[PDB]
Amino acid sequence: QKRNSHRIPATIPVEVANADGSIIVTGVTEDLSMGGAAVKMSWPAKLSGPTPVYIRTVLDGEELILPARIIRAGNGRGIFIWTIDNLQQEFSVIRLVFGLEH
Repeated sequence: QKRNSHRIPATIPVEVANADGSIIVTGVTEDLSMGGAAVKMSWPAKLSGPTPVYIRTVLDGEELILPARIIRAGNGRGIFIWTIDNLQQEFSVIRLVFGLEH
């Protein structure tokens, strides 16, 4: 369909793990959108390509855990797209992006 990004530049601590737990790093966000995230961070491997991860952070006292795919890593920067497989995942993304607009 068609999607507005609701790109919101914001700086918030996040933790990122790949799906098998072999990699775990910390960082801060640069921007968030309905599409994904840009994060200041250093990924310790070369990306084949879109690699499934979990992103964890806190906002307004709430823990938010969002599945995602890292799609690029360029030291100082990790780029992600959200993975949304249900309503709770859809709304965690909404809570994050609009929670930051608020």
